[PDB]
Amino acid sequence: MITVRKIKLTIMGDKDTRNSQYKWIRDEQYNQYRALNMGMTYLAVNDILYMNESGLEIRTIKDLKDCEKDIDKNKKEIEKLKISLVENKIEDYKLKIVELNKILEETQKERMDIQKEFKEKYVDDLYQVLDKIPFKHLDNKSLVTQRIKADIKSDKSNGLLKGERSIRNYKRNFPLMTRGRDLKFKYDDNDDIEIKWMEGIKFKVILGNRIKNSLELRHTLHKVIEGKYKICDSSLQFDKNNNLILNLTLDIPIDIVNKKVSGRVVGVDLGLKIPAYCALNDYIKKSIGRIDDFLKVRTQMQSRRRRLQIAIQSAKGGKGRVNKLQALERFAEKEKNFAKTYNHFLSSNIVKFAVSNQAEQINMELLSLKETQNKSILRNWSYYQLQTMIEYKAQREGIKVKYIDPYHTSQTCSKCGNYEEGQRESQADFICKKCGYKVNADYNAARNIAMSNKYITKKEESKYYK
Amino acid sequence: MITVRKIKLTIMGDKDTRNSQYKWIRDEQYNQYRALNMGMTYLAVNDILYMNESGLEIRTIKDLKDCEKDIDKNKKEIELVENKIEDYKLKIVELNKILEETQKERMDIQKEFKEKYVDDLYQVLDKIPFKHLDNKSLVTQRIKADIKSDKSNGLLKGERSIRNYKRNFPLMTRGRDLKFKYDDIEIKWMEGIKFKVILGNRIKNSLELRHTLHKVIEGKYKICDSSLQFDKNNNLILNLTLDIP
DNA sequence: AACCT
DNA sequence: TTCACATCTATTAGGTT
RNA sequence: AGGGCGAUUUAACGUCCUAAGGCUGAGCUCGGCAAGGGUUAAUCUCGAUUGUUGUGUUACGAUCGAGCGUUUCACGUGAAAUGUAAAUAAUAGAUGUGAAG
Repeated sequence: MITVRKIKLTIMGDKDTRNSQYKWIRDEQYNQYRALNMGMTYLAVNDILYMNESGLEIRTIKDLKDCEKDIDKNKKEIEKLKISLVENKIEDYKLKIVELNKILEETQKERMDIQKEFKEKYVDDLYQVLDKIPFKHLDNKSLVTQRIKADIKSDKSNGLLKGERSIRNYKRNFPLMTRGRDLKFKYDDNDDIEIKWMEGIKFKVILGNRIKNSLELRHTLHKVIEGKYKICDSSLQFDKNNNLILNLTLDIPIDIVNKKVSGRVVGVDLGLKIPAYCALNDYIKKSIGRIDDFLKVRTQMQSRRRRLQIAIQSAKGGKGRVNKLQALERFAEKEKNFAKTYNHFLSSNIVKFAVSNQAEQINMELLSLKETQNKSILRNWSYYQLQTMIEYKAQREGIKVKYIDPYHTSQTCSKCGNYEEGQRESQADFICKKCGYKVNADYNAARNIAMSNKYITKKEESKYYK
Repeated sequence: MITVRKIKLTIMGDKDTRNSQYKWIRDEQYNQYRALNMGMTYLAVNDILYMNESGLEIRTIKDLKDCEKDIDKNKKEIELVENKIEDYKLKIVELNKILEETQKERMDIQKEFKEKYVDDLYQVLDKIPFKHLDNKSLVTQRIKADIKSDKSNGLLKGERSIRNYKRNFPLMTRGRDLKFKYDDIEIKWMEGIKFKVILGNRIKNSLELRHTLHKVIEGKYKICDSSLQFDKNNNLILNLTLDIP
């Protein structure tokens, strides 16, 4: 359904007009930074006070009623009638009501109506209270209050009150927000793409210098202009190089139809020679990765990372914050984006293979286990990223994703199914001890995973578990 | 400089006695968690109600600024006429009544703060079913010190939300509550509890532990406030804090 | 461009 | 004391002066 | 040797700047200084038809040809598209582990 496209932007005007708009943007990020924290504080205090105030008294009333029913039922049991356990529960419930009566006495003192004064004075009018921070554009209050009201409800549903998790602590990097119908696309005389944005200067879309290599963005922007691709709430954020980037969020309606063979499923595995090999279920295969690229680029990446680590630890402070922060941010972004790109590569190839031969369902070895992390090339990898992208692209094309247990996957024949030790006697090939089946190890593993139908969902529900 | 030493403890006695001791400790830690939440919330309301603004006061000061700018620009543009004269007379009397309303609402907020300060915030007599008396004294000292630092770090201006307190928090214990001596080393504690240190050999550590415990039993170093908590494995870890002057 | 919800 | 990564939640405003 | 810069992310190629893996400021404290070139191009050789800004500025490309290297399909050969190659869902918090004084 929803999707996000990243676009680089620029300001129209003189040299000094850039300074004003850049300061405007920075200040409108800072204001939102402050507003989110204030709203969180107010709502947390209110909802703690509600349960910490009279809710305690009604809880005590319910507790006392249930306890009196319990001793009443206990008394009934005693009558029917061991007696020792009966007297024990009696003395227990006794001291219970005792302390409970102290609680009820202390909660009925009625010294103040704190809940109502706070509810009327701040929380019911949080919109106007937020105006203490000078929002240059005053309508952003609605976005902040909507986000805060939804976030507190979700966090409360997660278990905020019981003491499991802490209160959110939004950081200064939080991007600016824009409304949905607050971005208007219009063609320019020079055939650029211009966006009208309130309270200041409009925006041009940097869309290449030569139109040969950027036709995909042009199609999306056109579909937006004619309104086929609905626009939703977006954001604005600076990179480390002060380039304005707009996380244009699109709500694409998905209505394409792809007929699929009923019951045809695929399977994936992470071999030591193929980063992700795959096959069908019902002479079809498609290797995806190549060792001679991944293992040769990641090696130098981590090597130079360790080199700079040695350099910074050797230096007295590494000249401090400047170089430390520069190296930290540079490597962090570089490695995270490299991993993101390669996960896109693998997932996209898998889904493209699935859709080319009209697959209907996908099965693959369950991730995140203690196994399936070892005996794999991606020995330290963001497995959850690929896990997410495969489900994304599968649901985008009407494909379901299910996981199966990985036991006996490496050393089980996919033709007869016998389980014996050493059946993978050759690393580069597989020979069956019973039916004499001669296929490669990767293909046998993929066929095995495709054939299986024991779907599991949680780690604890496995044949082997610790 | 103060330092923290992590120790693992065990308690002896009958099995039922062990169950009673552990239930008591768990319930006391639950009570301390609840007390921290109560105190932090009440003191946060106290600090919000005084320094920060209110709901309708801003709703009125915005109208006041609007009227002031309206009058200013009308005066600027003016330099048949009776309509404008009556208009700015109406505006000025509206400004006067708006100022009166703002003053009375600010007085309302200030008197609410004065009334709440001693009635419900000077000392919290609100009761959690504590099974000990001194635990209230430790709780208040911990909330009061925390907000002072947290507010100075920008909590008042909106640069950080309030500090929530989680269950996993250690059970605070007074320094005088626990006493330790050798009979192995036993941890004499309040409520008639005498814990026993494991002292058993470990691959990573638990060899210098004997040395430091022998050093501290000699009376060389004084014991400061410490903490007691459970772990992912039930071991009653004592986050002992030993301070060296 | 703001307020209300 | 202060920085990194892996798993896992929910989200992406409408109507009206 | 690192980094900008080529619509964004990776790796290589192209061109520029440097011990910014620096220096300089003000009152133990806080800030500033870099990057296509110029009409044959900023990422295949060349051919034809064409432009655009006007000068060291926010205002250098389009269309047919060939050659040149790629991917896929049938029986090394033939067909298509490609123009460095592979991608294009992105934020925010919470909880879990590591490293460095």
